[PDB]
Amino acid sequence: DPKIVNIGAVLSTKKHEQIFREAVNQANFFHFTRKIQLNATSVTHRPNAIQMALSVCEDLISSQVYAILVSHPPAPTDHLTPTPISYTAGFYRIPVIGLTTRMSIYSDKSIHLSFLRTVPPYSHQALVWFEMMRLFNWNHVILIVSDDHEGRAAQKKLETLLEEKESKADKVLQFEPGTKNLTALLLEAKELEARVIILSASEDDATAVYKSAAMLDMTGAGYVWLVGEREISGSALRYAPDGIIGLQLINGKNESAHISDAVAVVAQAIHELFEMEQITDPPRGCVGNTNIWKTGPLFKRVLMSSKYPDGVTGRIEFNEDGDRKFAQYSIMNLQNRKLVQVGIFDGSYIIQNDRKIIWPGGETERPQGYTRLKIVTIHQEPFVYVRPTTSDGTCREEYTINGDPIKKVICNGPDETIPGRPTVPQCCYGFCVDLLIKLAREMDFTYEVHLVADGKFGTQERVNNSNAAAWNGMMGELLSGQADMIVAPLTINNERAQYIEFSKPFKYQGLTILVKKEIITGINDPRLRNPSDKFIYATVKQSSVDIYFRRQVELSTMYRHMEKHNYESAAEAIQAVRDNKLHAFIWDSAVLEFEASQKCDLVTTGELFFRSGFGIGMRKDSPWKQEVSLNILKSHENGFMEELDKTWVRYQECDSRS
Amino acid sequence: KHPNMDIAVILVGTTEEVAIKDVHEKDDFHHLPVTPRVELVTMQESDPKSIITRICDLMSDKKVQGVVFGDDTDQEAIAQILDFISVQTLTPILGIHGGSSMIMADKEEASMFFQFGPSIEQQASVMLNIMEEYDWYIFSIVTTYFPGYQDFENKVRSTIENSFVGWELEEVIHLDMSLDDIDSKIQNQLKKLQSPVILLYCTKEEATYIFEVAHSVGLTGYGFTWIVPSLVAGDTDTVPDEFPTGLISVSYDEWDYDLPARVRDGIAIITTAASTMLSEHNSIPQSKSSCNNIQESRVYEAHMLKRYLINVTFEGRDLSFSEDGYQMHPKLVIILLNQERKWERVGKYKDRSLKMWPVFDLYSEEHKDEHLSIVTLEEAPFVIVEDVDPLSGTCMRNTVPCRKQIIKRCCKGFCIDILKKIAKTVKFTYDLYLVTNGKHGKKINGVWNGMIGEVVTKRAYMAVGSLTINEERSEVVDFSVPFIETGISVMVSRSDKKFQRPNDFSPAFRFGTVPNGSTERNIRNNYLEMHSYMVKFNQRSVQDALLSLKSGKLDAFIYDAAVLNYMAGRDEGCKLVTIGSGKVFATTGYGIAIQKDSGWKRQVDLAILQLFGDGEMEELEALWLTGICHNEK
Repeated sequence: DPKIVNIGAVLSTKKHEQIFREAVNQANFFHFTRKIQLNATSVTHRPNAIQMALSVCEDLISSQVYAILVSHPPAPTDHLTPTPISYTAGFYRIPVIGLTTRMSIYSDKSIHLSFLRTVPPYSHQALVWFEMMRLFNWNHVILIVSDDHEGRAAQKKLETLLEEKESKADKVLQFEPGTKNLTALLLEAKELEARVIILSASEDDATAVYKSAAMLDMTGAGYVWLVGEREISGSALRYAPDGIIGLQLINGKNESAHISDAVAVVAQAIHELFEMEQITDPPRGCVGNTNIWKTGPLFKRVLMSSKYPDGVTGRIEFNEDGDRKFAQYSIMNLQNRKLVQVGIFDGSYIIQNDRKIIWPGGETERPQGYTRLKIVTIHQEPFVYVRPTTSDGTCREEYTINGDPIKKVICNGPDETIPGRPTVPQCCYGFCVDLLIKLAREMDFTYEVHLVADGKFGTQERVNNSNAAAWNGMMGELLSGQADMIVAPLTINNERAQYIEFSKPFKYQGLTILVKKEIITGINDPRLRNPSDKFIYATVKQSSVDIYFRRQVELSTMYRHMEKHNYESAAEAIQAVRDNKLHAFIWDSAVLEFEASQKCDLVTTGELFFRSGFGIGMRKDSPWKQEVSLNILKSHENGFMEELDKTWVRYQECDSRS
Repeated sequence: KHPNMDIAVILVGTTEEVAIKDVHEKDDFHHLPVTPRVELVTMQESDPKSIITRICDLMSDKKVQGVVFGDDTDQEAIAQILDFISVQTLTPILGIHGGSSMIMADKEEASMFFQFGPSIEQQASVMLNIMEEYDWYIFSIVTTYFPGYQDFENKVRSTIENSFVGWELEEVIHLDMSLDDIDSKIQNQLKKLQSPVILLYCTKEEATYIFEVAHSVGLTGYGFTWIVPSLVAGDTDTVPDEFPTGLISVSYDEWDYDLPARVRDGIAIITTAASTMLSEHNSIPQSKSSCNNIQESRVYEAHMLKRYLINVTFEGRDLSFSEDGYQMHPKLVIILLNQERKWERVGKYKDRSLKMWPVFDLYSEEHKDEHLSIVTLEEAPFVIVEDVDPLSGTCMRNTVPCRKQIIKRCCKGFCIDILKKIAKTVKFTYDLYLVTNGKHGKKINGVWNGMIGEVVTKRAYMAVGSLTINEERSEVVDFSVPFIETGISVMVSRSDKKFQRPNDFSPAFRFGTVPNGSTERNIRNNYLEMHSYMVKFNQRSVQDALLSLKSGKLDAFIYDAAVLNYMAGRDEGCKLVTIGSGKVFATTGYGIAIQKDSGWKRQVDLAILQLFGDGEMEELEALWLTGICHNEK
């Protein structure tokens, strides 16, 4: 026997109702009519919400609909005019499928739990932006949203996309709808370094946004705009800036394609459904039924999982919220103040149409995106060199062993040459300097460098009450802000690490000992373990090695022997061994090995212990370090560092002596 | 001149056809400037169509400016429906009982709707007060996608963060009732949670399913207890026994004030708001009620009414609302499910403060709890089994008892002493026994063996011994930090690839190790040929392996470095020595088993290095580990 299974819908016009019934009949014809048949019922949109809800309970549900389809009316009234149905069907858990509601507020399962759609919401558009952001490599952007479920949802979605990556809130900007003047907020926006912008708002709001934005000339080049379908359309189109990037969903305007496809999916879902048993018909009529329909959630479950990838609208699959997946958008450009398709986006991957890219203002191609750094250093021979600028004249044309001219920069630092100690203008050239300028070409930043007043890099010290003062030295300048970033040969350790962010290591090295070759078993040397007043072992007080000695309990006994006869600076420490004043010297290899090459009268011995790395200091709060490490790694992969160590480590004359 | 307002009220249910009509409205507090004009209507069972039609029908030309709704029903949905009408009409509506009183999604700000149920936030607060009263510190939350989630999760988060006490939130679960489950996905999650005190949040109907599932899971029993908001209990008149007994929940009391008194409160609120709005603007609140046409003009002006209506007071009683439309602090009662079907009150709670009746046990070391049995195996010097003096009948001196299922054996040695000091420091007591199957853990095909098995079977909490460390065992069980320097090593009389092939050397060479060892497994992992060759040279026991080395017929022996070094020091003649400096590859140390991420864990670790921290280990090394050989040094 046949069984007539009703379906119901609310559509714009009677012609579309006929289209609906036609699609339904196509579903009946093409699937078993012996077992089951599908029947179609529909109604035009009503002027208020109430006439329509009454229509659902009376005109539709009296027909025992297994599901309802809904479309946006010819003249949109307020927004989300298909709000009532999702509630009304929802009471009985009758699944609802919207054709034209791109509105985001339906994505929350909590409020609308029966709601599914053949179109993705405006929030899901962010999928494009992330992919867009992905291609062009701008990690830094700005987001401008209206304040409502729509804008906040868009923000949540994009941020969630970013969450997989290091979370990126470069900046976020919230404004409230209906506000004609937005100027102040954009004034706040300009201060943010990131030069790329993305916005979501209503057409009327967007007019005000572009109107305010043009006043501050943010529509200019070096700035990028990414936007929603609504923004490019309407009055907003009229006031829209040139070179903007824009989105349009495919078949968004058409109900009918979505009709044929939605009904096709419904049919597949039902035919898949009746394969299951313990089914119940939906409640007959609104009247007399206070109870939900147990099947409805199941119908939703199959319908969300219902495949049928081939469809008039494109691929069909449904996300958790019941929102559509893998929808296709067509990117749009404002060229010559007119809409053009620069490319089209389908699936998870963007597609580039043959048309030339446009950016705002004049660009043949211009993907541009994203002011001072005070840098501090210490006098360490291998990675930094100090000579004063000759008179007023600046720096020597002196050349590396590989024929290249040596680069150099000006640095203000402590001078012991005068009896009093003036902060003296000086010329400094180094491995770290070449690295810094390498970054400076890579990075938007500009650099001015002055050496720290204290010869020490840094160590915690001074007064007892509370915690008083701060670690003396360049590090202290970093927290103080005297220098915002520290470029030097700094070992990286946890005690320091809590206070500040650390760049990924440019170099990898460990402590070791220098002793003259010409006639120390381990990091643990019985000879160290058997200290002698006769056999000295020397270090610098306040050198990080000393922090290793103080902080570590296990060797804490051994520290004191080292503490005796300490030297103030690196040159004096090497000299003592050279002068033979001190039989042994202990320091990290990166500074030491270069010297080992430099003399060969002296040698390094044993295995690098306290294995560590050297990195560039920044405050945790500063995001530039995120790029720095990102840059450091990029410098490692190409072998830039290897060639720089190859340049600055001479290796010329020395060997294993024995 | 005479300002008579127009008002309507409805009752549903009441368990009567001929539900008590117009019991109230009788003039009270007539002094209020506007006098109420009332039309009362009742309808038997709730529907979206029936309610919408009727309320609009009463609207007609009638022009009512306010509505109060009341129900016998347990239904969650009703409130939202009437709220929707309010959004459409801008005509105030509130409700005094049942579903309308039951919580709902956050109300649209423009919309006007009020409920005499408590705020979600307030309810969560009361749930917290209840847990604090019984001092149940540790709890989890099971929730559903129904509205108010995350307003609830947030409210709990806010309420919890502020308090000093070290309470624990264990898990939060969000499950969609939609996409109803074949998977029993709710069963699959719910099964996970181990916490004693559970807060549940959902629709009245959902609680039933979650509870049947909990009954399958075993969550309703024995020491676990559940606590519930207003919605699940609803009316409290009808209670499927699918709900477990001892279920704890808050609700408004019928006894304190009957439904007509509550309706009187509603009418009083509407007419008081009318009187105050009058006093402010001297303006009639009355407006055209008809929904079908566009909302009447100057009704848009109505917003201020809401602004006035939020807090209202009469009869020395405060009706003050919250931005959401729930009343700020209605009186509330703590209720429990008495045995059988009874809902019997336990507590009263009002305003800031709560009071509860029962003293104790409603419905052993303070610092720490339970007991730990330990398994070991005998190896010299570290763990030595000795036979106790039969005349004495029990163990002597340092020896601690250990039992082996096959008889009491007496264990003493390095593991016994280290364990003893550790037990003294962390202050716990423990049972020690000997392993039967496979000694130190061994893998045949898919399955583990040995002490590790008893650690996995939870027949042992911690395993102690000469056990070496490896990636696999560290993966399955947390290990203590190494107390001693040890590893693989060689012992012979007196990477070169001489080990790699015997065949390269024309005379046959020989080396072997004990099977089922971490050494043999490591060997098989890294070096196959060595394993496949050495299987012939494998020996029964370390004493026997020693027999193969000592009497000839074997050249080299390979074994744990600590044992080989102690044996280097201790030999009947100094006929045996270590390899090179005895500097061992696969540098490792003896660890100790634990179950998993949950364990006393770090507390153990500290204890261990305190042992070296006082220098005891050097003494213990000289006593137990030090051998006489290596005498020429």
